[PDB]
Amino acid sequence: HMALKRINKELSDLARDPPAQISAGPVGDDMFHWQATIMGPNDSPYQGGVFFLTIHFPTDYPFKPPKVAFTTRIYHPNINSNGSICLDILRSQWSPALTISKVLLSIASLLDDPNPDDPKVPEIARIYKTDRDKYNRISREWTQKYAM
Amino acid sequence: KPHRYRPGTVALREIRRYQKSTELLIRKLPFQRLVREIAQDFKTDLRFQSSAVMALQEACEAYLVGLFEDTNLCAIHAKRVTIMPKDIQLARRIRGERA
Amino acid sequence: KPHRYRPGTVALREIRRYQKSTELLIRKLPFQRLVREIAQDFKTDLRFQSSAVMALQEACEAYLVGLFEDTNLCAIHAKRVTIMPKDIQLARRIRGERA
Amino acid sequence: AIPSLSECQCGICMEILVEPVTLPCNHTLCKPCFQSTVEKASLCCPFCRRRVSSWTRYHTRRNSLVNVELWTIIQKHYPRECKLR
Amino acid sequence: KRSRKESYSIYVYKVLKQVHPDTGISSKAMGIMNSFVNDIFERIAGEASRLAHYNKRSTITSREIQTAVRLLLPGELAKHAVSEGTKAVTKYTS
Amino acid sequence: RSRKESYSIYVYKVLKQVHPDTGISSKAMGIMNSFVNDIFERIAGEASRLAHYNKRSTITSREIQTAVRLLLPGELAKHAVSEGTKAVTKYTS
Amino acid sequence: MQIFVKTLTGKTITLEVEPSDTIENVKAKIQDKEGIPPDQQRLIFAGKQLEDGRTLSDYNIQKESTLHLVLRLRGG
Amino acid sequence: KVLRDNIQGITKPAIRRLARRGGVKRISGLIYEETRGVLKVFLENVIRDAVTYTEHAKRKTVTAMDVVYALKRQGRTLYGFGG
Amino acid sequence: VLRDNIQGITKPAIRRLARRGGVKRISGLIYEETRGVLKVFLENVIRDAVTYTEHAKRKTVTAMDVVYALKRQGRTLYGFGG
Amino acid sequence: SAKACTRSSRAGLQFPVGRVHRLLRKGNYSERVGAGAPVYLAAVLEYLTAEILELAGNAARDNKKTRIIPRHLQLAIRNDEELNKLLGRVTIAQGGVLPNIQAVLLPKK
Amino acid sequence: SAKACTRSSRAGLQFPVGRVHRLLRKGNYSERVGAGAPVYLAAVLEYLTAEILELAGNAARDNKKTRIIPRHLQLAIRNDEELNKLLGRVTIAQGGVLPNIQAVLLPK
DNA sequence: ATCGGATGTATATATCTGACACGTGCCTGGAGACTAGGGAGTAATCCCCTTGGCGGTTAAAACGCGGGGGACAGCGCGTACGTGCGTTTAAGCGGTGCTAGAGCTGTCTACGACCAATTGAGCGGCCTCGGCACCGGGATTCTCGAT
DNA sequence: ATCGAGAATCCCGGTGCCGAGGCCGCTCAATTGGTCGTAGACAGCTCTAGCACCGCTTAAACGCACGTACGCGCTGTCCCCCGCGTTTTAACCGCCAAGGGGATTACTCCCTAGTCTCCAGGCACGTGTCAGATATATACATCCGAT
Ligand SMILES: [Zn+2]
Ligand SMILES: [Zn+2]
Repeated sequence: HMALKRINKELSDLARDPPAQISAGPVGDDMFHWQATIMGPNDSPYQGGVFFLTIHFPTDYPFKPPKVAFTTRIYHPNINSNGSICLDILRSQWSPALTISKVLLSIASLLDDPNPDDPKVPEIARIYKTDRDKYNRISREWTQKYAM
Repeated sequence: KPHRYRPGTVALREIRRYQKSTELLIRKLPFQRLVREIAQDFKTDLRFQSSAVMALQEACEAYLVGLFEDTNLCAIHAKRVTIMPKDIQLARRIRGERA
Repeated sequence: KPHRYRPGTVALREIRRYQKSTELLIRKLPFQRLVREIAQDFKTDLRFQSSAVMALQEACEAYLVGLFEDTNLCAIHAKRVTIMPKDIQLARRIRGERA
Repeated sequence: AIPSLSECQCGICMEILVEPVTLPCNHTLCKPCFQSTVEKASLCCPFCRRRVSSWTRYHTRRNSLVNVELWTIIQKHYPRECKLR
Repeated sequence: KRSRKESYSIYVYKVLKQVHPDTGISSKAMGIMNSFVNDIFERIAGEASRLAHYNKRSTITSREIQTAVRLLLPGELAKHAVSEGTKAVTKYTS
Repeated sequence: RSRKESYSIYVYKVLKQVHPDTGISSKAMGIMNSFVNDIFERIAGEASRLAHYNKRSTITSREIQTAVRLLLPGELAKHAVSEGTKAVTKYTS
Repeated sequence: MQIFVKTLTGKTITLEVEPSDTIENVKAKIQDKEGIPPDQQRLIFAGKQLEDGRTLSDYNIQKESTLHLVLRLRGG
Repeated sequence: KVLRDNIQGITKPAIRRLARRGGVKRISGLIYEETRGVLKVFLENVIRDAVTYTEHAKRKTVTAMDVVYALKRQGRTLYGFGG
Repeated sequence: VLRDNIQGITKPAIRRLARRGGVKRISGLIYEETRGVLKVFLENVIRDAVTYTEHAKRKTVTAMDVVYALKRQGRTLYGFGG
Repeated sequence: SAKACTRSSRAGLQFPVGRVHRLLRKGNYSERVGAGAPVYLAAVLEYLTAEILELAGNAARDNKKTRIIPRHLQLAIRNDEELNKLLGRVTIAQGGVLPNIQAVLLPKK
Repeated sequence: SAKACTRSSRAGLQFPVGRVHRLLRKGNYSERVGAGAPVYLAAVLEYLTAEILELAGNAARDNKKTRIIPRHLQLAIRNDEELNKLLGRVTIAQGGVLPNIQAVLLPK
């Protein structure tokens, strides 16, 4: 119903104005399933890394938040091993007016600098906040071992 | 030639008679119909046990009797004998029901 | 030649002033002494926390304010502007405090 | 009072409003979105992000939500969108 | 050091920040909020307990809490509170 | 069928003990049942509250005594406390 | 010697360990070979957890010993 | 099978009898409408809670227990019907 | 031992209470009735407060006891605990 | 006592004690229930019931009847002072009201 | 919702679900407590607190102050009809009364 | 000041019926014996804060006086309500018939209680800086006697 | 109808203080993970009581006509709270000082919940009978016009 039309305007607006360094598209014929690709930001130790995200839209959109999952493995303080994403927008700050482009750019920003207020995993949290070099080269070796 | 009482004697006779008695003072059928109407306003297709209707009638009668006692006291306070709607309003306002 | 306000035109000013403030209106030591007297009448050799005395003052002041509001309402109902004791007992009886 | 067609449309639906209501935050959008949000969303304006439950309680019990002036303008300006909806 | 005493200070402060982003609360009003929350919680829990004991049950299911809210609160607040509670529980389960 | 309990026979016993002549009708018996249940609920609730107030997890006799003092008016409370103390003293030995 | 670690899904991974090896290095090797975070793994052997500062010989792990892998996931 | 305007069933002599039991001697002409309004309000208040009770228990017939419990909640305990 | 402290509730205090309550003119006999009703109310509250204190085998009437007695009487109070 | 008879007989009461104990335990009033509370509660209940029954019987005898109908109970409750205060907010079915008329309404001389 | 996280965030509330659940379980209310009760209770409490606090803040802003004091709470509670009906028997400490003077007493 | 209807209320006697008191079968809840462990009583110790007091200083109470507005009593009126009677209306009582739904019974499946480890949310303690209390000055607006 | 003098109240700006919000360290309870005895959801059956209808009363409701008594308004009288100025008094703030008792911890012990087993107290049901409601016929208390 209305969710189909809303997602149609979403595809039209993202196609006419493609986001920089992030591009999404329909993984299959079913309209709710999506595949997106993101490139590692320049001001990050994620250089040379391309990441794929799968997106599921609930029946009521944007009246309920959508779901996103990491196809690949990325070493981030706010990301689980299996691919979960911990952002206050996805579960606490979701609003119908909010759109799909800015959640992707917010994920990119989080990849640029993580948020240590609500650590998904404490181990990586104090790896990040105890010393910079630790996190830097471990995230490096992670992005060469998996992304490349 | 006909014998008619002074206005205010048979009223006192009624006061004395009714206070001694204890039967219900409202007809059963109209009250039952009113209760059914008020109930069907909220939810449709209700069935009422007889005890429920009797209890509701008892509660309504007791409440009205108490309110009338308080209204009479207010009216006598205002140096009158007749009860008036403003007296009922004042009694309810003091009791805190209307708020 | 001297300037004097008409009777009753400064009472309204007091009403406007006191309904705007929030502080207590009964002096602390007399009320504390009265509370201690009543308590020692009940049971001797007692000690009171200051918060208990403050709570007692707040409750007593609120109760008296409400009672005086209802008394003024009754006095107005009797076509008067002065509150008399009979208003106080009428309001108390209607509220159910003495019956 | 906007003659423009595009600005009139609902910020969420992307078509012409049906029986609109005006929020205290001076935001205008169609009622079904408000019903859906109050049942499921955070009961706050998506942009303003300040609770409006107290205003909704005051306006709802007397059905003050309906706005006649904004009602008349939308069909007198754009009838066919109302008819197709 | 004195013993710990639980209170609803942090949660009420968070809700206040959510409503008004730049307004603080005094200590006395803070205590008044704490007492009000405790009073309403006691009222709802007691009503739910009596209502669940009336039907020869043993568990305080969310149905009992919903009915207790619908009984205690006035006309509009009851409807809004029921809507909020149902939305919260539906979000929680899924 | 199912069994429903009541305080009917005990009230009748008390009536025979006090007035060995007068009988009691059905509706008066129901009224006495309701009164007994209401008083029981009031006293039990007050005792439970007092027990919870001092972080106590049990209801001893003194909680019941304090609840009786709190609830009933003066003379009734004094007589009830005397009767309860007598019953407890006689029962314990 | 060589040991086996059985995951929660029943998968068994072979590990090349020595009694004198350090726990952190072994966990890093497990992370490299599998992707599971080093310290997020919980190793169960005869009902006793494994400490980072302890050695393999302290808990008496012999050859062809089977350990249990536990995942500790928080958040979401 | 709906019902209409049955508040007129509380006749003028009925309200007069209730007032006489109350202990009034003279009754004004406008008392009856006020009494009818007050009675309707009180009945609505009690019936709402009774219907809530009977709806929670997944039933379809209000009983004496529901009305008694509603009255007890409202602050007017009623004896003579169980509970 | 103390006696005759009810006079501490002076006439201006009752006058101020009436002024807050919304009273324009006060008769001369109000004060005695006000003192009587205040004494009755205070006795009623203090009885329950002292009973609560004596039950817990204490000797000081904390504010918690007073607020609890007020809640029992039907005059719930917020601010001092509970 | 002898600890050989029934609990109600042992305590010298007429109201049941075991039933009161079960009601206290299953009534969700406390996690634990002492062994002396039900005796006290039964004693208080019996005393109050005895007083009301005595007053109702006296009222019935003064009316020349051998059965306590609800009217006699209502008269006994209202006429008494403390019992009226205890049950101020209680409505007795078919209880009527106390007879009284304000002095002003009485006929003039 | 996805499991393996704090309960208060799964429902999107700010009041503590776990504390309410413990209070229900050990509060001598019933033998067993369902798993859906504490979430509902916490949501209701949060809604009521937000409703009070919004009006309190509005009154404080209207009174030129930026800190909520009990007088603002009294004003907010008594000015609203529904909340006044709910808190009919409750006295707020140091709140005063609403400004109201009878029409008859006003000068002619 | 009573007198004589005239009405209504209370009192004495037969009567007959349905509700109350009592006996019966029995079964489910109450009672008796044994165990275990946690909740409560009790001893010893800390330091919080509550009672007591003293000096000043000043806001609040006590007192008295002129008087003006309000409480209270008396009188007139005309309109609304009580009282009674003939007439129309539907409550009440009995009897019948239909069935929706309360109430009970048997299965078993999923929701919730208990138990152990563990660690992060929340609580106690400290600190500092800005909002509010307060003071002094001026501008604004009710108020009343005199026109 | 108003002009004007006098007094209370609001606006504004500057100065100072303390408590409210944020930060840091830490102890305990909330979360996860698993297991297990049972609460109640559901389907099926039973039969009670609620709903609907009909007929015949006969008590209660209705509308009308008349009289009268009382609610209300007007007038007057007087007296008692009110507003204001002066004097007496203790409330209140700040300070110091002691020790009573609330609050805490550790130890022990005994009270009660749980379990099993057995048995009689109280409940559903059925039956006999007299307490009281009803009808009929007098004795008396009380009301009302008028002496
Ligand atoms: Zn829309
Ligand atoms: Zn907005």
